[PDB]
Amino acid sequence: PLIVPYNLPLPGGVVPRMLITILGTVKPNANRIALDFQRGNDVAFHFNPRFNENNRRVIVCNTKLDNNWGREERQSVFPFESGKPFKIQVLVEPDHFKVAVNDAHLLQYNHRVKKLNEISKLGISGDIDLTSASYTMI
Ligand SMILES: CO[C@@H]1[C@@H](n2cc(-c3cc(F)c(F)c(F)c3)nn2)[C@@H](O)[C@@H](CO)O[C@H]1C(=O)N(c1cc(Cl)cc(Cl)c1)[C@H]1CCCC[C@@H]1O
Repeated sequence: PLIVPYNLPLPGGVVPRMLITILGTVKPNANRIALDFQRGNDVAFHFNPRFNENNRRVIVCNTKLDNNWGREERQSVFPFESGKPFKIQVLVEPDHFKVAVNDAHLLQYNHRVKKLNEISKLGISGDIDLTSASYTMI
């Protein structure tokens, strides 16, 4: 177990077939979670569960380039619950990031940042108890 916020290095960046697993528990009164796949100051992929945006639960995904957020991709399917243990898996594929939560497919996010081998850090933040963050190649 680790204290959030936490940076996981991705040395040499990411590559297709790399599977990143984040295990934790959502805090009881959670408002937000974020994963930030970083290329320097750019965020190639921001994955952001919001537990109370205008009293709805939503997943927001985006990219930050030159310190500016781009066009959001939103999903209403919301597999997290306050207080419960979760597993987020991010599978890097040639054209997208694929996300599964608790072994169920959630979403795809097309690569906007093309330099996968420069996406060299994963920041983990928000209302969680972080158990582990690791990766392997499938
Ligand atoms: C709060 O800002 C968020 C960003 N955001 C979150 C976090 C964060 C930090 C943590 F430490 C953490 F633990 C955590 F879980 C999340 N950091 N940064 C991204 O989450 C971004 C992702 O697009 O959104 C921002 C956003 O809230 N807006 C927005 C604003 C602009 Cl300037 C530009 C666009 Cl494009 C959006 C909203 C505007 C009003 C209509 C809705 C819109 O969604």
